[PDB]
Amino acid sequence: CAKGCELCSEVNGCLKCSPKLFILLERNDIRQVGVCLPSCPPGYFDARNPDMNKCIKCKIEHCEACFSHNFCTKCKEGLYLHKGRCYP
Ligand SMILES: [Ho]
Ligand SMILES: [Ho]
Repeated sequence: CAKGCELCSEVNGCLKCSPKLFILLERNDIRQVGVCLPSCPPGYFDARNPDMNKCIKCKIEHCEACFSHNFCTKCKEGLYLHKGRCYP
């Protein structure tokens, strides 16, 4: 498929990277394209699993982790997590 890509599509590029790499999915002109990166861009949480690592957009203030796009699942110490956002 490509460097570090274990599963790819002729249309959507990489869909599953090697376990050591992070998949970044970004939509281009009504199409989705996947890239395998050694780490995630700014504002993305580096979600890690035994079989798969993924960059999840996590532009939530005071947030430490997002399981799904822009929805916080763990706030910084001292903050209260409520419906994907963190509160003083
Ligand atoms: Ho803020
Ligand atoms: Ho933390």
